[PDB]
Amino acid sequence: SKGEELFTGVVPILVELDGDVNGHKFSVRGEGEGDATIGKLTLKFICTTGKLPVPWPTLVTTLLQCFARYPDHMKQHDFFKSAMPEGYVQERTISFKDDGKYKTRAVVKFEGDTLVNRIELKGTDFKEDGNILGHKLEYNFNSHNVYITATRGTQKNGIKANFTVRHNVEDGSVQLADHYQQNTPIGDGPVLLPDNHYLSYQTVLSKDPNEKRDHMVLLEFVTAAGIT
Repeated sequence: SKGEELFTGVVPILVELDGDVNGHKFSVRGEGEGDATIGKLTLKFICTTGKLPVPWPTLVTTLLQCFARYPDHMKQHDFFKSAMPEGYVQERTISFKDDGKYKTRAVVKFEGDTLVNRIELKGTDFKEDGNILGHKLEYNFNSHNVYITATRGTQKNGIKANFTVRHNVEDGSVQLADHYQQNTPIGDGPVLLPDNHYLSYQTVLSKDPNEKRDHMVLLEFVTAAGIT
């Protein structure tokens, strides 16, 4: 409700990811803006260590839920903003159906006027010619609901989420990626504990027609729902 105030207009965003997949080290950097009042993100990413060793779509979910639009009747259930300035840790296991897993840890917080997402990612046990290390995913995204639940302490008060992403494969098939999420507040200020509900995501991947670097332009539309 107080952190709510930080998102009344357009907010500039920085993103830094450092990764290791099956020993291949790599880095991503991105910037853009978010407008929680209309639930939109825009971001551009570059790979700063050379060739990206995993497909861009596999990173979309790792590379800002505080930018969801929560409808009026649901503002009490927005943990994400109620955790700002000061932020939250966002942890995930992303399991790929017949392939490796990513473990991710992010710090999401304000630094001055900028909202920062800094992430470590460890990827293990991928197949050399799977859909991931073999770069066989299509450059597009599908639509998914992120299911959120509360969780008190006895850590401290945070949330959990779960959901399954569906990656389109070259050959017409689908590559499932199951996500299991934990979010813990950085500070000790009051945060809001939500009833069960979900975030509906819609996502577009494109290119900048004038950019020679291997990159990704990500557009996200996010609205909270699932409570009348």
